[PDB]
Amino acid sequence: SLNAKKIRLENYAMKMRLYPSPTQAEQMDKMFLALRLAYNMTFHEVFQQNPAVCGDPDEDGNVWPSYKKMANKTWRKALIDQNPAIAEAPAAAITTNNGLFLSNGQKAWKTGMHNLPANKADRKDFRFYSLSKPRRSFAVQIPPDCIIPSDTNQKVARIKLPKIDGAIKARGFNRKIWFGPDGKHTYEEALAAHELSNNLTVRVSKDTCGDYFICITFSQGKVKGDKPTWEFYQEVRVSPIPEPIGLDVGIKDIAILNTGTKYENKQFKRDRAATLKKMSRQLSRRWGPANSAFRDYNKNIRAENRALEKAQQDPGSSGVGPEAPVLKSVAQPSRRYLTIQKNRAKLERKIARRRDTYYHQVTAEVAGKSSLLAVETLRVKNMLQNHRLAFALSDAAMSDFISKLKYKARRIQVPLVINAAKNILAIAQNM
DNA sequence: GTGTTTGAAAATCCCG
DNA sequence: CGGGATTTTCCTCG
RNA sequence: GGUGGGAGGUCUGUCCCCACCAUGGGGUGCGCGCACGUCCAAACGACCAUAUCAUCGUUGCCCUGCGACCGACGCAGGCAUGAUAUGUAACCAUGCAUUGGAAAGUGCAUGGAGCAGAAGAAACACAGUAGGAG
Repeated sequence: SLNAKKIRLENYAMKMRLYPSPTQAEQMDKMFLALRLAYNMTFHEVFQQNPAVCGDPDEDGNVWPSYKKMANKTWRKALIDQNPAIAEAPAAAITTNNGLFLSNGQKAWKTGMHNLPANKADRKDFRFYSLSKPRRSFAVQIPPDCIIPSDTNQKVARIKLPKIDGAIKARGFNRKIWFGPDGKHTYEEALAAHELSNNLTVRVSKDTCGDYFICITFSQGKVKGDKPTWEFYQEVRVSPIPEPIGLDVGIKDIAILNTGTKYENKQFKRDRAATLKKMSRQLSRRWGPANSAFRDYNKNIRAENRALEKAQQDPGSSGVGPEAPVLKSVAQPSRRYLTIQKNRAKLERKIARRRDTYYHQVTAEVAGKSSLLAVETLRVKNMLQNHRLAFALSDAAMSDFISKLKYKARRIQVPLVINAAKNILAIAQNM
């Protein structure tokens, strides 16, 4: 009767929220800045055909950036020689297989630039790290002993991060996953019995709003024979008697089930669209960015600053005191702009969070009841041909819905492929 | 939106 | 001053 | 009684707290009152204070007056609207410094955080939010 079922998992990522002291948050911010500086400097040196960053030339002269020269200690030593602020980040966040270069840079150069040599690709198309896409993440390796769940509370744990002392407090410890040969151990029981990986990857991320999250990735090592190197389970709830379900997507409903139940697509954007438009037109007039009277002002004053520096340097010879080059500042957004910016970010975060949780609820309720799903297509680009759904689908981001259905129908191993829904289910059964 | 991934073991550095 | 904490090193990239 | 929100990992209601609207109208039943259920009325990312400004009749009115034309115009004014900045916000307990004879705040270190029902795979990369430079 709707009993929870423990099933084996190949990968997992506990998403908790850190509650660090201001010093701890400052240190992690410095670590993020160090990572972004490393990325930017390395991927500016990649375009110069530097042998220390770029690999061995081919017989034609084609040179690719070999990342082994980026994970070696010599490159990091040279980097920390060039600037000291890069040393404020752990070398594991850079030199490891889940670090800055071997994981992020490799994917960036294999997807964004389509895997092309630095002598045949431009700089404008490559995406750096800046205010538009800041590096709010670092991945390090910590043993399980650095994760000590609090005994009193079922959802509180203390996390110690490298270069930070204080054992940052964490909330959101999912106790619905069990470790061990058959998932009969808690976290402490598995750690004390030596059934956890001696090195575990954790990602510390800072979202758009001021907040911190941690992702403790649990991954089985090898797949030799049939026994995983590290075994962890998770209890999920399934309907006592599952029945085949044909899924049809309508206009006013996010999903229609052949059984009869319905879920009305809340579509939280429009219900909050007035507030979003009000805030947008608000900060469009404030003294922060996205105003066209602050962007232009900052860009201009930067231009005259550069021109004055040039005129002071070469024409004046920079002897002792030539003229007086004014520096001042490069402008900063005001507090009244900042509060509305933070509130706006909080509000899209709330909308996205509401949509994510609603889609999780719908997918969990439908996956357990269904033994064989009958969705039309895996891609939303194949359902906009009629264009009728476009108005609703503009806010109804069904990419997340499709992904959630995909990885919630596979853990129970449910295969994936009202009158219309019944016809679709019948066709799927026939095929 | 669409696609792809997810450590383990030594060599070296440093505070009660 | 020596065990533990941090740094490195592994492998494949046109 | 409603609306919006701040912290308790996420969603709904409740718990604690912050800022606002209502104490209205109507269509019908019963004996001016009670109203079975509603529909409209608001309140939508704070509120107060401080300066510095709307501008093509604006930013509405008072026209506070003045002047000329034949209801309309200009000049010198005032409030209220709106809109940009400075100080100021949102659960509980302890310690320190500082304001306070107190009552109670300020800043720091922290420490703790539900209740009922659902769930909880995260990150990165690329057409974009358009920029950042090395």
